[PDB]
Amino acid sequence: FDELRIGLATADDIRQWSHGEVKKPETINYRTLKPEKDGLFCEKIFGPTRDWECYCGKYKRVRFKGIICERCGVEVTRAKVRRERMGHIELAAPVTHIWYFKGVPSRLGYLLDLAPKDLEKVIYFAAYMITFVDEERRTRDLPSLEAHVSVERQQIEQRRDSDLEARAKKLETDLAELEAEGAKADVRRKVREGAEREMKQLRDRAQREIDRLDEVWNRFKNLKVQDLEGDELLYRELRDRFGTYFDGSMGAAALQKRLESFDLDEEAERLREIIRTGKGQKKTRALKRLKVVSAFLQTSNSPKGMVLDCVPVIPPDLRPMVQLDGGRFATSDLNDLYRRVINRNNRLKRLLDLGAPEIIVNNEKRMLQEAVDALFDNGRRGRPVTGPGNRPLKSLSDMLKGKQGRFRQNLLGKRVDYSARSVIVVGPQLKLHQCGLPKAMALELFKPFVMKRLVDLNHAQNIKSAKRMVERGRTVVYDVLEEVIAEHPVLLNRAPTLHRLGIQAFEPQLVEGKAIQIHPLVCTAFNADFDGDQMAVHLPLSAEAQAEARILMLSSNNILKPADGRPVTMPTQDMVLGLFFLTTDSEGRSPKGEGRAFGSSAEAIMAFDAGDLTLQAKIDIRFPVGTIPPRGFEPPAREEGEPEWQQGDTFTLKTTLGRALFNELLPEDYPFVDYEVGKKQLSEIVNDLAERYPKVIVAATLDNLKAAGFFWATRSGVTVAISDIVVPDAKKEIVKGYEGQDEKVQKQYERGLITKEERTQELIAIWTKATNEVAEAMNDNFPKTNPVSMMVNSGARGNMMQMRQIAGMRGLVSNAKNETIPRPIKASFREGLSVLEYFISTHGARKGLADTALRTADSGYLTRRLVDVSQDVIIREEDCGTERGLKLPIATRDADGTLRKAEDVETSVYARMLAEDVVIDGKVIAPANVDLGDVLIDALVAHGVEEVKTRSILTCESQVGTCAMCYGRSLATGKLVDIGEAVGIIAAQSIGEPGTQLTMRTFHTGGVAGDDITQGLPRVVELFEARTPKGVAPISEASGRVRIEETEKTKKIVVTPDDGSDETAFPISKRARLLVGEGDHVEVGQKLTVGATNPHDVLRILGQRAVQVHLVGEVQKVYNSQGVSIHDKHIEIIIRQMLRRVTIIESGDAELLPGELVERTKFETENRRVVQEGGHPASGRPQLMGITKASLATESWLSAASFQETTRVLTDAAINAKSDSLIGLKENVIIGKLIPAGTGLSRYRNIRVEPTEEAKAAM
DNA sequence: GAGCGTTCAGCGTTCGTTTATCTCCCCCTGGTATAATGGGAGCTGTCACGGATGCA
DNA sequence: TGCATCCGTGAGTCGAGGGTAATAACCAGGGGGAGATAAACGAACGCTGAACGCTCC
Ligand SMILES: [Mg+2]
Ligand SMILES: [Zn+2]
Ligand SMILES: [Zn+2]
Repeated sequence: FDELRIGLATADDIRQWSHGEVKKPETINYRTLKPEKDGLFCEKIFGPTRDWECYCGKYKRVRFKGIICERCGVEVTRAKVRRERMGHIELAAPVTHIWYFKGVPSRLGYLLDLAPKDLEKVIYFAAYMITFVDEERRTRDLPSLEAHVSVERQQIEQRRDSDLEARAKKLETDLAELEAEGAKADVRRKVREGAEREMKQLRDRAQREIDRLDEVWNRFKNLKVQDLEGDELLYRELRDRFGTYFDGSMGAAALQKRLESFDLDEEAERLREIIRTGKGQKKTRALKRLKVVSAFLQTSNSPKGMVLDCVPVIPPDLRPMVQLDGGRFATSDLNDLYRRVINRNNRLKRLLDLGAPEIIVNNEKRMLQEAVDALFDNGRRGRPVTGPGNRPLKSLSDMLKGKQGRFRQNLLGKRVDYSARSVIVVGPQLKLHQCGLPKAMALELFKPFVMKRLVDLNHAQNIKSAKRMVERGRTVVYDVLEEVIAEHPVLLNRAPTLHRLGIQAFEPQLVEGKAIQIHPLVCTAFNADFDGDQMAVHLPLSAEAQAEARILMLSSNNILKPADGRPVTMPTQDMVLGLFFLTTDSEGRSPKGEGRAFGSSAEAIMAFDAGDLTLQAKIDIRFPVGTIPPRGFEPPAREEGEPEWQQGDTFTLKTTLGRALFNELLPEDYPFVDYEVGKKQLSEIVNDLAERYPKVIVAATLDNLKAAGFFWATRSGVTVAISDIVVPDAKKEIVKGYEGQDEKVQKQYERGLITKEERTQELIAIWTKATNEVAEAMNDNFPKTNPVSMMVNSGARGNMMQMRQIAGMRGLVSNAKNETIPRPIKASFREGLSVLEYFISTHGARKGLADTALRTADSGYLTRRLVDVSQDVIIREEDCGTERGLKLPIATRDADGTLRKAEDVETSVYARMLAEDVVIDGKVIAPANVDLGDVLIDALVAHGVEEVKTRSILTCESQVGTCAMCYGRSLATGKLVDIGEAVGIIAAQSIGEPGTQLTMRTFHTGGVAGDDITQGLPRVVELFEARTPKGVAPISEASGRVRIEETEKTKKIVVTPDDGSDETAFPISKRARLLVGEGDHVEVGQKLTVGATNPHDVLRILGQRAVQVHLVGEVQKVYNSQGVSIHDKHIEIIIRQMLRRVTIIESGDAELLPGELVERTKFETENRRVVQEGGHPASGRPQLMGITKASLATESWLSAASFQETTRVLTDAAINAKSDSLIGLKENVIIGKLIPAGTGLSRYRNIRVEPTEEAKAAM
């Protein structure tokens, strides 16, 4: 397995594969149910239906295999061969592949200079083509053919003379005869009028005969090849009057002749000349055409593969005529489609054999061509072959396409054995690395292991007897089962699996019932609540696989989210509420026994048990040896004339008993914490522990926090009641005052002084102010000790506006299609809405449910496309060779006489390693090649340096993937990233995981469309696809004087650049709403108006570094608007992938095509060779292209095919004949090989293990 | 030797065998002699994006 | 050269489950495999005892 070469299969190649030929539409005898002879399913060609049995019944036995029975010709072998062996159909008349024509023009290519409308006419028997002309003959014998037409021309003139003479005589005779009789007044005039009408008809006929004769002669003189000829009658006149000079034909046979006579090298030369000297769209037509035709000359394969002579047939097992229970049958649709082409081909042979006309044979050839088209791609032309009428028939390409196609349903994602499923429940008594596994569930998973142990322990005699024992479920099995599951991990998994913490290994543990017990800390990583949520269970089998589940995927080595290095295994609903009550100051209750001194922390618990002391009360408490005091307590000490070291001996401390209890959970070396804990400070110490302490201590401490948190949440006494939710007393008055304020506007609208649209905007603003005022009144009313406020202030769950609409008024509600009602909701859910208030509220509620389902769909699509472009980024080098970094602002917005750090320093500059040292006083503070952390960043801001240059993923110069140093330290582990990690897949998941969480839109459009640029997930998708924004704001090229022209038709902005350079004229919309002053200076980087900057022009003018800054900054503001935090390295990896290619312009010396994407590294190599060759280098300019476009233009056709396009990529790969080297990730999942990422690397997988000599010496 | 005692023997003597004849329905093909001479028929509304393809 | 049009592609995740319709119709001939009765050999038996030995008077 080294390369998956693909190309065009020629006619001889198809015959070579075949082990026979299908000659009938027969499938199976209706009575015996056995395959027929020389039809579909035939055993002579495909293989024997039963193992080693032939068709006639001779040679049934297994002995004489590998022979051919002389009776029926069946070769005895295994029945499985039917899945491999394939046949072929011979076609009487050639047909043309539906793929290579009838598609996009990058695959058909205009290889013959014919329009698709032209092709439709010729191959479907509606117009002729002149496949060949004897242009030399025509010149040599020209006077003879000229002599024949000239004498032929004479005859019409002689005939015209006589008919006209008779016409002249006829007019003279009838007028004269009538006038002698004189029967009426005007006999001569009426008949002469009739007579001249007859002359006109004869004269008109004379025009038809001469002009038709003229028309047939002039088509001779334009008898160039590939000339379509629409009029069938005219062709017959050409053909009958003269043969042996022009050769004409119809259909796919004509095309085959044209490709035979093609001289493709000369066509390429003339196409190159047009590219060398051409203008307008004429150059582009030659440019696209060059792409297809050049591929044919370089490749050995001939173009004749377009027109197939023999149709291969799928092996019978892949299109099964399976018996169905109940005596019915089940057949695959390929049989029906294969039946039609066999039927129509067979009839064509009959029609050709006897003498038949052209009309009848053409219709059969037309139907044969249509039948083959339906087989390869049903529905690419007209109506599909519906068969039963209820549904389109499946087709060859239909199996290779879409979400349900072979690629995306049976090669990337398969169903698996040794797997299970069940609902999940919460078990608090578990440890972090433990899960409950139901008895019955585990028994069916571990059935092979239980059977092996049952035999060894002699409870079961043999393998079949062991099988029977477990199926019955005898008592002995359960004892054996607990023995075998121990120390054997199982991989839990929830269904959406957005990010890599979706799959986590656990140590199983048997539990009765039928629901998987799970650990409450790990819920948010799975995103699992306990409404009802089935979770799949997989079992790792081999020694390598289960080793991976213990080390890599365990649930205790995954404390930190890889997105931003934030804790994920301390959720907050109950635990955080408990700890908040436990560590809070007095006055939360009656602080009994406060302001006293206690002998030891034990004695305080004694006082608490008696009830004198309370848990939340300030007290003086002593402290045993070894407990570190606060960091600010280290300089001060007790009063003594001697030096003292209070850091690890006795010390009193002003605190509360609860804080003393809480600290005992933390490890002994940890300094004391004396403040109320909340949620933010709680997350901090878990993050602090993960940095400075080993992994085992972090996992153990969380369990202590879980137990203490749950215990005190019970004792905290949070509840809900009708008297707990207290409505603001002031509220009623506040609402009435606004109503009176409102009503004057209503009054002054009745008199017509204000338009309704202006009134709606002014009322919404008035109501919005009202909601804030009643919120403030309510916030003041509530006491800090009540339940509802306590569980929001603590950060447990909920938000302020949610609490507002339970007690205070809900406020304005968004009407359908983003409008506001003028009459907001005045009642609270406690007070109970009215009927009409409830109806209007539904408009927003249902819309939110429908929209949320859509955002999941789009976020899933965004993640999938991101993964393709972001793969092939693997850490494959310890350290890069280079010095180029990126300059980031550590500190900004510094008020006068003080230094203020940057607001987003964590996501931006943390966990990066300095490209070069930093000197401010002439001395290095932070040396180079040191990753930045809390301590180092503090050093730099204290000394006052305002920027830093950190090495980063963009400027990495690694020939394969990215080095470890440029990526900097990872975030899920807090150490330098390991070699072989797949940073690419990690980055894609991190961007896509909070996509569902975004859900942001303009609150109200205001009645204007286009003023507000795309927000949220559409904006993210727009940024990553390189799409020009909906609201586009132009960019200044350089300095100069700018001014505005307010033309009536449309607005306009014209800027006169300084230094005499060429004028530049910018257009704008009529509602431009610009902001720059008139006749004033402009700079290079500013944007002229409000909107969203176009990423392409920022690349064009500013530079590659600037567009990197722009893209990372733009997408981050979407995320930071909500509250999610993604470290900039994750963004940077994807943006690195977009800038990789380069667009070549003026491709004279590089010798490849102009104006197509080419990767940067190949461009550099080709230029280096050409200057070595003496030729001047070809230029290139950087080009940014979307994640979709970047993914498709990859070297590996197999990975590209497994992406969105599965026809175009297959079609052009066949033309280009691209051998797929199998290096990569997606394509190594298709074949079943080991992915080059992590343990699959050459370096990690090839190691060897031997003991030491001292180990052998002992035993 | 008497009288009967075991056991090859080759030889008949038809019965053993498999192997040769010979009589029968599904299955395929061909043929009807007034005159008869261009389909029914099922649709249709997502959404954005882009690039080919037509045409003023 | 620009503007107008249509065509192709993609659009989440795991759960639950099995059947679809309609019009000249016949002798007439005749082939071709699928099931029904006498001839070639050798093996059970068959009396043929005959031809050998095994004990007994
Ligand atoms: Mg749920
Ligand atoms: Zn056979
Ligand atoms: Zn590097």
